[PDB]
Amino acid sequence: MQDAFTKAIVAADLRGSFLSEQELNQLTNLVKESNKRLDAVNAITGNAAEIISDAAHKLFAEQTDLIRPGGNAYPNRRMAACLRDMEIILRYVSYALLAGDASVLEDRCLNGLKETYVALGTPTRSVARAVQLMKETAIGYVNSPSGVTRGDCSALVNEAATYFDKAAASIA
Amino acid sequence: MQDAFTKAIVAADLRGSFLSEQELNQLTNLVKESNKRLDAVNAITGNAAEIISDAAHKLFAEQTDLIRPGGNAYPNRRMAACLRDMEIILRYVSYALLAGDASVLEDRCLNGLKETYVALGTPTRSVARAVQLMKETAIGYVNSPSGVTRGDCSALVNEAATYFDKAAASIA
Amino acid sequence: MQDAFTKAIVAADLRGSFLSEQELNQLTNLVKESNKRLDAVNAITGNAAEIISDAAHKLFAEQTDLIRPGGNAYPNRRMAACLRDMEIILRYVSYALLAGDASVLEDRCLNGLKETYVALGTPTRSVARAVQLMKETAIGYVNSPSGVTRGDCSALVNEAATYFDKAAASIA
Amino acid sequence: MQDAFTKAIVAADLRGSFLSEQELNQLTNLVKESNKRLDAVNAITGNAAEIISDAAHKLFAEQTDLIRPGGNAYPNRRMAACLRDMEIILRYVSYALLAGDASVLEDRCLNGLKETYVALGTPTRSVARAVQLMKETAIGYVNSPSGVTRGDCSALVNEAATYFDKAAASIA
Amino acid sequence: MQDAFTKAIVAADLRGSFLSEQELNQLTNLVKESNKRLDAVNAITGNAAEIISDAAHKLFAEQTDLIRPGGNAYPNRRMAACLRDMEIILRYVSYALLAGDASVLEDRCLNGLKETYVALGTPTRSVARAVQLMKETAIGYVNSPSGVTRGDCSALVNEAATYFDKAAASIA
Amino acid sequence: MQDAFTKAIVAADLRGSFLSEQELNQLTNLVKESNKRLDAVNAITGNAAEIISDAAHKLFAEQTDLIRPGGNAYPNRRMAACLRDMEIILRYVSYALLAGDASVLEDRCLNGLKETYVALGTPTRSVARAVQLMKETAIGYVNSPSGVTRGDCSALVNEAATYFDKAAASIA
Amino acid sequence: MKTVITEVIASADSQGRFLNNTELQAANGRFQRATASMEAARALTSNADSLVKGAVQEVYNKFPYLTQPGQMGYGDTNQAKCARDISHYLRFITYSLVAGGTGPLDDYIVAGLREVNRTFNLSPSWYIEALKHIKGKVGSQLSGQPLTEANAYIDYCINALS
Amino acid sequence: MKTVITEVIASADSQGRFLNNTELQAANGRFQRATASMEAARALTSNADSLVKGAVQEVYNKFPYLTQPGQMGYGDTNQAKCARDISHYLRFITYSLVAGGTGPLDDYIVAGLREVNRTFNLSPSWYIEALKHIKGKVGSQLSGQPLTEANAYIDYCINALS
Amino acid sequence: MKTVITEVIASADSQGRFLNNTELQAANGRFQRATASMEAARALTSNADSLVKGAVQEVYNKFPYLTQPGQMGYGDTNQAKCARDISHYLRFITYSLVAGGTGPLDDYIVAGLREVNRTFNLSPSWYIEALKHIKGKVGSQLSGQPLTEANAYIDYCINALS
Amino acid sequence: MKTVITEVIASADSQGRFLNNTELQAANGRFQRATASMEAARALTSNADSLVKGAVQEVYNKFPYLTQPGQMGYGDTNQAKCARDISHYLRFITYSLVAGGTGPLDDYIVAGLREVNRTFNLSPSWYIEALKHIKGKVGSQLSGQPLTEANAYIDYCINALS
Amino acid sequence: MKTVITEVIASADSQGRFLNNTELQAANGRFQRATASMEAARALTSNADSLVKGAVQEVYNKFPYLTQPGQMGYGDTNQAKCARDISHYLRFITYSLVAGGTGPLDDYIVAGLREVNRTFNLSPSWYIEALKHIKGKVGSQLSGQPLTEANAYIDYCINALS
Amino acid sequence: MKTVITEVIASADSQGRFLNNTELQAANGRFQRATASMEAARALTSNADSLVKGAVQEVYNKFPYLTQPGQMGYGDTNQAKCARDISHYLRFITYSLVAGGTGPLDDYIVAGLREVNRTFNLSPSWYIEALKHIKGKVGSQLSGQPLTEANAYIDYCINALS
Ligand SMILES: *[C@@H](C)[C@H]1/C(=C/c2[nH]c(/C=C3N=C(/C=C4\NC(=O)C(CC)=C4C)C(C)=C\3CCC(=O)O)c(CCC(=O)O)c2C)NC(=O)[C@@H]1C
Repeated sequence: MQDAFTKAIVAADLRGSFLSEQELNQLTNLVKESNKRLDAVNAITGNAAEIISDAAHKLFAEQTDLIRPGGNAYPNRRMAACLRDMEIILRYVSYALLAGDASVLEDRCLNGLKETYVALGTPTRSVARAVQLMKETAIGYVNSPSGVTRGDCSALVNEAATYFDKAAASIA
Repeated sequence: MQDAFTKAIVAADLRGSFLSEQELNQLTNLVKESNKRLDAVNAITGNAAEIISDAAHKLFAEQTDLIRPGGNAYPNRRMAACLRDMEIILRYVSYALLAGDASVLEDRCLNGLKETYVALGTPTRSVARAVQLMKETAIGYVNSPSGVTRGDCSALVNEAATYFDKAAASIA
Repeated sequence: MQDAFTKAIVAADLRGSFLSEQELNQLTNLVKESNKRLDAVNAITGNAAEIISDAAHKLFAEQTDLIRPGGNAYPNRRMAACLRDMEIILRYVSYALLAGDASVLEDRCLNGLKETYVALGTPTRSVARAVQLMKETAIGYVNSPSGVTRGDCSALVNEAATYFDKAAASIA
Repeated sequence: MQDAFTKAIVAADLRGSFLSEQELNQLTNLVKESNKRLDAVNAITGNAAEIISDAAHKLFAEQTDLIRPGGNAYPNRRMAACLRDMEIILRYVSYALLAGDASVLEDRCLNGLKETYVALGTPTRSVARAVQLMKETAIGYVNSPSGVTRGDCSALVNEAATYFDKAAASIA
Repeated sequence: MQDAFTKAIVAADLRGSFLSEQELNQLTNLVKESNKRLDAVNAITGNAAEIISDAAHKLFAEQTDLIRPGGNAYPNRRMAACLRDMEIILRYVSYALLAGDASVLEDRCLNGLKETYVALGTPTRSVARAVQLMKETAIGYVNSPSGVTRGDCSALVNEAATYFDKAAASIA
Repeated sequence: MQDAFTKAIVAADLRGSFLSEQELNQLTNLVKESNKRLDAVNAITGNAAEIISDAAHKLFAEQTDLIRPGGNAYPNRRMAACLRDMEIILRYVSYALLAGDASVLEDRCLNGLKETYVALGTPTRSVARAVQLMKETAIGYVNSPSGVTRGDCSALVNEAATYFDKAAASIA
Repeated sequence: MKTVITEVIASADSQGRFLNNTELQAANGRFQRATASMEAARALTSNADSLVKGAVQEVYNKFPYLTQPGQMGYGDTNQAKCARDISHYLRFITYSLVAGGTGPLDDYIVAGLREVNRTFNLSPSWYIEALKHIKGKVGSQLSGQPLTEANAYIDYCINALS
Repeated sequence: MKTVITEVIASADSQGRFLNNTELQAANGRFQRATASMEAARALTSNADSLVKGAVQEVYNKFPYLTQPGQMGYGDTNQAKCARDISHYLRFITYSLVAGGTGPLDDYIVAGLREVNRTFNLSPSWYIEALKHIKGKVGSQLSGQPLTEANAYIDYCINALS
Repeated sequence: MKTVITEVIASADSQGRFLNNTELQAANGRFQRATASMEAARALTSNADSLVKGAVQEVYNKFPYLTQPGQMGYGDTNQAKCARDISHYLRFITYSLVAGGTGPLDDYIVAGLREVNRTFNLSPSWYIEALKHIKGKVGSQLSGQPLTEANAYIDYCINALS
Repeated sequence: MKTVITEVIASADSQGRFLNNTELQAANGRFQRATASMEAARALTSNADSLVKGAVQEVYNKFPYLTQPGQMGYGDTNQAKCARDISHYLRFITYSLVAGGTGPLDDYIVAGLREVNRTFNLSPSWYIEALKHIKGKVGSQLSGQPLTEANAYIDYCINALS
Repeated sequence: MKTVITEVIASADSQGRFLNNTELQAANGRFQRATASMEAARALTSNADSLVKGAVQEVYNKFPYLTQPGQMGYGDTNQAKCARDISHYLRFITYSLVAGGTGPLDDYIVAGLREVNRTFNLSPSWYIEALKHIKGKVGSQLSGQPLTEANAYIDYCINALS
Repeated sequence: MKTVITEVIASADSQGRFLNNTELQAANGRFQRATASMEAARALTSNADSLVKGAVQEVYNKFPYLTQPGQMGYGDTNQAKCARDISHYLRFITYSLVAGGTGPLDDYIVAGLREVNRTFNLSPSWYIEALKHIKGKVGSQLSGQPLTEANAYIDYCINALS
């Protein structure tokens, strides 16, 4: 598994170099912004059940076929598997957000997942939609916490979105 | 694993329906005929060793190439593997006959078996012939039991044949 | 696993025959030459570390790309994996030389190995070169023992070369 | 594992004998009473959660020290382990009731259990009390099913009690 | 595992010494007598089934209690376990005889065996008697070989006896 | 595993209480002194190989019987096992020093260790002496860092000594 | 899916074994019970609409706060999903009856039950009450072994929810 | 020991599970079959002496060389062990009948059978013939489902010896 | 019990390894956070009585039917157990704050939670509501990083109950 | 296939190890024994026809009932398979001799032996008797270590059949 | 690659768990230490040429025989590989400083270290001495917590070589 | 301890098997080699004092810096331990010769070799040079297969140190 710092080191080593001032400057900024990053990761962890639940309720209000006989979120066993998947993906997204790097999400979650769903007959576009709904609710929590110092987290919100959007694009 | 009743339930669920009259009546006939079905399964179990032995004798008389050096039922190790396969297939066919459904035979025996034989260099049509030879002897026992009430078992005999014939066609 | 005697038996059995005069006479000459064969195996075993190390030094002096960042024998972990591979191949070659048959080398070492290297991004021709280099140093030791009775080992040297060349051609 | 029939066979074999009339008559009477036995087992299975939950409520009302800090049914983890044990004992008692023999309860549950509890510091008499409280609720259900043919089940009730009482005496 | 040579080395090392001329002379004796030792081991291996069966027939003729209901060589399962034990002991005794040392017999067979038999209710003196009968029949084969060069094997026969007698005394 | 904070919580819970002023004060003090604690743990980690080696050299200069044939640190295999043990004990001591609690040392290292040594014939008082020599060298490094802020670490040194002294007393 | 027949086959298969008289006697018990079971299934199927309707209404009598605005028994959607869910349970009870085992209920309702109910805030207590009500009604529609069969599968569900 | 009842309990236990309607229907099949089984056991028990005598003599009719000097059917002891063995088989057949499964035969005859027979040079041949003879005789003693029961366990033995 | 310190030790120990700078920096994070955490624990400890009392009342406010006869908020014993349980949650939140990890909550509340609540018919919704109400009140007692600490452990519980 | 050489290679390989003096001394034992072994093989090969013919006829001398109508030594096909089988045994004995181990016999005769013989009703006693007759005859054709080698492999078979 | 952040993620992931306050406090320790670590990396990077130069020459001062003909410090190539190797160590120390863990050193130097050095006849003593000289020099370039950071990773290497 | 004999027994034992002709031929190779091996052991035993002295002195000739103050060949204790260690190697070579395998060397020198040498700062190069010198000297005392035996075990050590 890599993080943002480790990613830079791997690239500097392929050049046979000590890290450049440019690379060090990017890592210095990440350290500077790291408290906001910890709040952002905290927003997802502290509201994980709610994020999955808000997203699930919206998905099945939109795609009522999934909760009918013949649908892939029916019967209870399929619904449970579905909710478990939403939890897994949200977990790996939040790990990537602490790390500042998508490699844990790609290596331990997304790699080969579309193929697994296609073999199972799970509609991959509906899984992607679930991820998109979780992104929206998760980003709402990152933006609307209890008693955090007010400031600009737009960059971290944009970054969190990329991890969700990478999951969705990899699955769909 | 499915049986005849379980197969019908799965189909009725995909329609979102309670079982139909028509489905219930096929299942009612199976219950009505179930004592004959138990005798038929009992005919195979009670004569299993002789079914394998008679079939094996006949196969090696018809294909003497298999029991010469270079043949796939030579040496003793390959003959033992061959006889073991005959027992395995007969065992799964008889399970299918109690269940009234071929799924146990298909799932736990036939799935991927031709490919296994091809990779080994086992002549798949000779395995199929063995299965047919076992069918003939097995059906003979179903039709020739000891002090069973006389009646018509032609439908059960046809069904038994289908299980053996599926095995043979799947392997050949 | 096969050896030279076992290989002959397998072939005579496929003919349904006792071993022929011709087969027996080449086995008789292997027995006659067996002390030299033992000295030749002993030359490799007694000088194994040295054989690996001289070949490794020469490889990395010819191909300095491999020991630079970005090269497949960098960092320490890759160099250690490389040296381990040289030891493995030399071990299986020497087993084949005791056996008088390449089957142990093919079955337990070479089978699927090129594919493994291609998946890893290991340069297969550099591995082949390493094997070539080990052959040269290993043959030097077979030809230069201490206090062994003098005689002609050209046939055994040619045979050792075939096992090394086998490995190199299988990998490259 | 033994059942009532198997227990008689083992004893007759130690005598070198076919089963006696006396042994056969007690087995005949078990067969005669077997529908009532099936109803009695069904009474426990159909009400298992409530038998445990009724017994548990009463235990912790009689022994409030268990649910205080320092007590063996505190914290949640110990309460969960306690409830699981009640479940396990009830499950093996009901197996023994279908079998007509306590050997499954003794072999797979009671054997070495007091020693386990003593090592853990679990108050064995409180476990025994939990078993007695489950006996009472369980026997209540055996005596008051919905729409069963009315008759005398006093012998089966006494037999069920022996299995519960055997568990309690083994543990206390 | 130790052999006779290894046993001497261990003892010389505890003294911090090269092997003495006494110890070396003792090992030279064993090398000199080794062809006889190989014939002796070969006598047991080549007649193993018959040593076990002759011993078994005699044991159960003498101790007819063991083959009655209630006896420890009844039913078939216990007789099979009994015969298997005779084979295991004879196998370890013959290992010891190749080794010239009882340590393999002691370490991999005899260690804790009496305690195992006592826990099982197997009559340890009857096992010891089985070992005595196997000794007698085994020694008969060592003394009555087909076409072996005639000479004196009394020392090796006495040694073989000690390994059998070691087993019997350890078990009884 | 427990640490100093966790130990207090366990005790407060057995009273059914929130932590007291007194307990909170101890824990506040540990927080205050934690940078010194980190330096003290860092002194052992950064000099671990030297601590083991300085102690080992002294032990074998004092007890030359251990490095003679018949001694428990002879041959190379026993010496290696001995050195490994020293490293294991030093590793668990340092873990206890970060934790501020001896439970990790007691649970994962010391529990049952004297008994192990007695079974092996390892002289337990010589192991204890090794631990005492490691304590002396380890404490020397805690007191002899490079460029650390000057101050009083006598309390931490005394605590580190207790962990080493627990190990020694448990083993001897 | 678990039935007597799949269960005895699994048993013989786990031991590499032909079915013998042990398993065939067991299978006969399944077949002999089918008549009573099918009579139960028929009665529950034909009275399904009124059994569901009365069950849903009994949930609202037992937990009246549910039908107030903002609560989970409020509105045509919440109430339509209730009738659907109760019909699910009844349908899987009839399937189990006909199948000679709990397999249909195990595979389609019991597996995942708590995780699903926890996520969607569905109280098991609602369903237990609906099932107790159905049990009361079935008690007047069946008697003898058909009743014993129906009750077994209704109780099975109540237990799975407890 | 394998019976329908121990088998269904083993099934429920392997899944950490209370017995349900699946296993109770199975058990009913055991109990319903008991009458036929016990009628078979009674007929085999009461004619045991003549069934054994005739079976032993049929072995010698089929394999006449056995009763010659030096052969394994020669002498009082060889012949007494034959009658004893054939009596064991019949005894364990009656036990299996009464027990509702093959367990008694499995545990007391089948487990170790080939290992034992190989060591003592006992031909399965002889026992197969003894059992076929017994089967012939039982065919005039029993009919209907008692016969079907007896035949199942006799054929079980013949198969175990093949 | 899980704290940053037991975690990093477990980590090193799983690899047979001395603690290095990787684990020591982590441990420094625990120690640096302790001041904020202990300030949060202090405030929750000193307001415990009124936090518990108001939380219990808010449960009855939100689910009024509970305080009717026959219901699980009715009577001195039911209500005493409520106040006890909510005190437990608050106590284990203070322990986790002081401990530098979730371990006290994990080991004493979260392990076994659903099983226990299912058997005794305790709705997680009651506890979620109690905890939300405590969270509202704590928001006026604390600010900054002490608040962030308190909130984290309160939210942890709410999630474990969801 | 098991020979001294494959065995010592398997040994070194199981330990991830180069062959050392331990294994090379072993290998020398194989090579030193080859001359005696090949002399045995040569004598068994050249007398093969008469060794097989006499062995088959000794089976019929020992078990005369076999050559009666209906029996397994009756007819050209039964008798041709006998000669073929006995030729197999002798062929695999010569192979083992030349190979420096039991591997040819293990792999081609011993693996599967009892399963096969049980299914085709082949008595091990026939083959034991054939092999004892061959042993008697070989005893006049060889002496010394060639005899010891031949006897070892003949006895190996007799044991495998017991 | 091991850093505080990959470590705490691995920890949560091994338990199937969201990151909680336990891991986040740890991660804060990493982030709070970065400033001191990056100041250390900065000083080692800018003095790298003279640190490597002096370290190589100290190896030759401590082991003078190395620069004699036929020895491993003799000739342009041996000496260039020395400077390169020492530069690697310093490079990976700066990486580990910046990375918040030993991972770069573990993955690129420590894994395979002894096997590589054994094969190419590289004495750990040379490298230990080079690192001790670098440590001496760094002691005048840094102070306080930057120094403590630098020393930790230098000592880590010395220990990995011991 | 590994010898040809323990290794063939281990082989048979791993397969639950009696020793057969495969293993007995191997064992014969051990016994046939004993004469040469014992001749080697005796020459190395009787020359042990001068072989050790010359070997120690050659280490000092090859690495002269060792005998300077502060170095690991300086002083009577350092030099006494050298002579002791080299005598250990020679003693275990003679044991291996007599034992018919590498077992004595494997168990007493090779297991733990690198870990011990690393901790006490013992260069394998010193011991390799000592063993090469002994090999030169043995070459004038022994010839033929005794020489081949001695050289095998001396080379075995040199390799274990590489
Ligand atoms: C007592 C055991 C019987 C007996 C033995 C005896 N044997 C020999 C001689 C030899 N035996 C062998 C046998 C082997 N060599 C091997 O490599 C193997 C494994 C494949 C075996 C089994 C050999 C080669 C000899 C030497 C040559 C020969 O054929 O004689 C003797 C003679 C004395 C000696 O030690 O060499 C004796 C006495 N003698 C008896 O009478 C006992 C019944």
